[PDB]
Amino acid sequence: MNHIKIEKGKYVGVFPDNWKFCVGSGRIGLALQKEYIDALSFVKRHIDFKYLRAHGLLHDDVGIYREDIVDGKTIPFYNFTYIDRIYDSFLEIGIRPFVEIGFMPSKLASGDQTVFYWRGNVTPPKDYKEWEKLIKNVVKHFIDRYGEKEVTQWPFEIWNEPNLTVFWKDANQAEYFKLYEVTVKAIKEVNENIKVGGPAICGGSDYWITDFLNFCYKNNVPVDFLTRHAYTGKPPIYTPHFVYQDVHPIEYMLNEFKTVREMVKNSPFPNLPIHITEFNSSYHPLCPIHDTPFNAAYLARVLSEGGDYVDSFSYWTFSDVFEEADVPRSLFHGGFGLVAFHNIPKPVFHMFTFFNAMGEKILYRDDHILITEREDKSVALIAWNEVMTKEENQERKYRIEIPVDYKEVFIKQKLIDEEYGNPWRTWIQMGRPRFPSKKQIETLREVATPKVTTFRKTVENGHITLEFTLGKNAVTLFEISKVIDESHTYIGLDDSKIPGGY
Amino acid sequence: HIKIEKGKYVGVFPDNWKFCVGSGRIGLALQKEYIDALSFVKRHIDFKYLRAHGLLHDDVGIYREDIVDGKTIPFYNFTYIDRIYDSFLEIGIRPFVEIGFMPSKLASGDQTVFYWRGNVTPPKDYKEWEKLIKNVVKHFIDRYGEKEVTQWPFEIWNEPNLTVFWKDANQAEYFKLYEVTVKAIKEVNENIKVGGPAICGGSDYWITDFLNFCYKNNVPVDFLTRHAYTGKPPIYTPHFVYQDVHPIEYMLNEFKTVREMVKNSPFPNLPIHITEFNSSYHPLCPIHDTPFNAAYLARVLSEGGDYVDSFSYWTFSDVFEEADVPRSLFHGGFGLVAFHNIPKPVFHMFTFFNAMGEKILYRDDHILITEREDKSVALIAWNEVMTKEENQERKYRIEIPVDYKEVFIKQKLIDEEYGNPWRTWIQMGRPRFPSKKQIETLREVATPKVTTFRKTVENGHITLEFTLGKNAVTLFEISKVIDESHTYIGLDDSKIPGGY
Repeated sequence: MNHIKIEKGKYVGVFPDNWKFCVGSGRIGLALQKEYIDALSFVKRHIDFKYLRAHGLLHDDVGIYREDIVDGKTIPFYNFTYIDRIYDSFLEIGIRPFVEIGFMPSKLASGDQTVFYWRGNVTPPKDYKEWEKLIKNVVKHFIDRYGEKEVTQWPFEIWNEPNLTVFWKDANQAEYFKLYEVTVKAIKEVNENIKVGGPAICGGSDYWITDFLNFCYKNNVPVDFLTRHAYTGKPPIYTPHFVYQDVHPIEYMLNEFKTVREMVKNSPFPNLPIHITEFNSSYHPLCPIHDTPFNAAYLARVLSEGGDYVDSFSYWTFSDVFEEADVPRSLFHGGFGLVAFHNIPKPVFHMFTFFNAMGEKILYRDDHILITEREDKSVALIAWNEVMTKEENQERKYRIEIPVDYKEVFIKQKLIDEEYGNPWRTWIQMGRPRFPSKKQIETLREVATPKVTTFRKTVENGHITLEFTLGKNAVTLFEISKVIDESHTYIGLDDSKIPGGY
Repeated sequence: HIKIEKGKYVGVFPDNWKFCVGSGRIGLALQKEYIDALSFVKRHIDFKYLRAHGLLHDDVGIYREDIVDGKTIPFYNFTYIDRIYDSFLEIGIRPFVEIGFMPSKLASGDQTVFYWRGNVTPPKDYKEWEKLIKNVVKHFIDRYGEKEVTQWPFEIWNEPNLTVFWKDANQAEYFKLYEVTVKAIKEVNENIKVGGPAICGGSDYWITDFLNFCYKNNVPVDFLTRHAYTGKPPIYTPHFVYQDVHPIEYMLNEFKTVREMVKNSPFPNLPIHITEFNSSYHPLCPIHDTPFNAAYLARVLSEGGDYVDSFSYWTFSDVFEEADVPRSLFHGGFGLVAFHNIPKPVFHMFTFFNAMGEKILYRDDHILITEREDKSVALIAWNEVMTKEENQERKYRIEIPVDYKEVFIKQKLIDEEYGNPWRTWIQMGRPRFPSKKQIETLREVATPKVTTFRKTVENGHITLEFTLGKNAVTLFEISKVIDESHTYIGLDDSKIPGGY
């Protein structure tokens, strides 16, 4: 089935690089961890993410805000020891922070409500002039250490998911806007070329956008971009060890992108860049779907088309280095990361690297395949087949007619499915060891690769036809390119003369 | 002042000084900075063991609890500690396992210690704590094997004689905790050497109390542990802790009376492990950054090995959090190494002791001369100076017999002028959060002054004259030359432009 004839030198739209603009992370204090940095370098040797997005810049483990007690007065102290190391580490690797202002330092808090295992305080500041004092010092300290030309390339989003009460006392919307205003004017006081935005809402309360954008237009409050999150997980069941969840079809998320894009088109700021600062299928740090070939195939379409509606959409997260639900208890555990501990890539990691092959000129695209032309001649395509139900329809066949100007064609294929690059399975086979040995870790590394296959096709009537079939939860990548045979420059080349039947 | 000797020895310089080093909480071992530092140290000082608090702290998260139906069953999460002891072994160093503190879920009370809120109470249910220790030990053998883990010493708790580290300082209760813990470990593998009680100075009755308690009934003990500082009662400050200090002879004699106590105790050959030692005992005391502390502490490396099997400098680096997060590059943290792998003077003092052979030619309060198996000579001299109103310079004239005709001398000097990044940091403005180019300047100067000399040898001996400045340490290495110039035919430096 699925027949596709690509017409010689004809294009529909363009493939942008928005898909690699930013990733997500465990809280910024975890960037101190060797494992964190080892994983971040590994990712960055394979995907050129430009920005890194993480909670907890002002948590008390990074220890920025503290108080000194002179006489009877208390005085602010701004400790940059940890944040200097962390942001130094990023820039050395080549990734800037997408800065997320939050949460609230314990000694500025108004209440005792805290989210997560590491108890980030989510009450507003008990003194907004103290709050403004802290933001200002942080911002100019950044300018001093790193230079204005660089910090002006860092975006700042104000808080995280204020539409939820577990992320902002009473989900209070009047208060969030006051928090946003105090913060962004502090920032723009220090340098008004620094780009700010928000309101970083979860899905479900999209009216917050309209209220938020109206609030800014009304009261002359800067906003330079919009943010929101987007998961597809249906109500979960819990477990001391797991959170289990079903997910809407991937269409559901893409629909949200288009929806919020049109929401800002009817804003007073019809060109707000949109940054989807968090996206995944399931939204829990302990839900095993993140480990699965399914999740690669299910998210694949987001990379293929999400850039049509939003300027960025960052996958949460780049690594299982994470702590919102206590220290992971097993190598595979449901964590959000593209990479499990020991720099073991999950299916979804490889799916990301597949999109490195796409040129900008799109030859063809539908719900389950993208076909691009590179600037150099070449054609490259990615196809996916996510199968949600054990019922459903398990396989997907393609024949693709591809016109080529050359007589001799080289084809490379990379494939991941339940059989190839799925170390979760090999792990289950191992006995689901919670704390495996070096030798076990290394066999998992051996199998967490794509299957790579190469073909020579000497082509008929000026066109190649690719025939392949995707099994369940597979993603694949083909690169097609011109061969310049050099076998004639080998005088006396005869493979028949080599023992082995050749 | 004036020293001479001939072919004869006075003692043996053991490698005890390299035995173990202190560290921040093992939780901190996950930090890239920590591992970057431990690698840099271990590139220069072959330390064998590492001692740290916090093995059961909840940052590293070993002890957790799950609720099935109604009950609570334990859960032991090894993710972090596996990563940590993995990196230790990869670096080439093993842990002095210090059992502590108490996991919050197992704790009987509310009292904590440090910025990082380690619980200091006993277990609500000692049978549960027996479960915890044995499971952790078994996992260690499952992961690393018997032959390895049995090379790991186990120390129980830390400074129980103080209330801060063990509520009420209940010596009776601590004895109980020690008993349950020790034969748990031993039930898993009895060849695991265990010990205690890791108290600090000023309560040495605990020693033979503890020591006799273990002779009296059951309880096996394979070594003794104690800490050794010299800080006088301290002034406090929201940024600093300032302490004066007894002379170094204080703790060096504290070592000796502790050896005596065990020479007279039920275990006359009990090994002794000073698991912490420094001058001042606070993480925010600038003394640790100074040339003084290097010269003040040299003598512990010279003689302490004659009384104790080990004495671990608390700590190898400034990666520390007991007094919250350091607020300035130099802040008086304990570490041999400051952030960015910038060596403090004390570090260079440690690397000087690599040069010593085992055969001591001469030794006193302020020098140590040795011969190395290739029959070459080297010495370390120090000059600590506690006061402005003191003798400051300290002078040396040494005559050395040498069999050979041509000699080569290399000297490594550190004092207030050389190898002293603290001082350059003051010149720069005491920058709390230094730029990169400030860090690279600190590294350029945070190295000993190195100077070489060549001399012909007359009447089978040489003479070394040199003056230590205030708070100085220096190293001399004396070596045979085999001149090869005769084999350079046509050689003549005088034909080189440059007045040569």
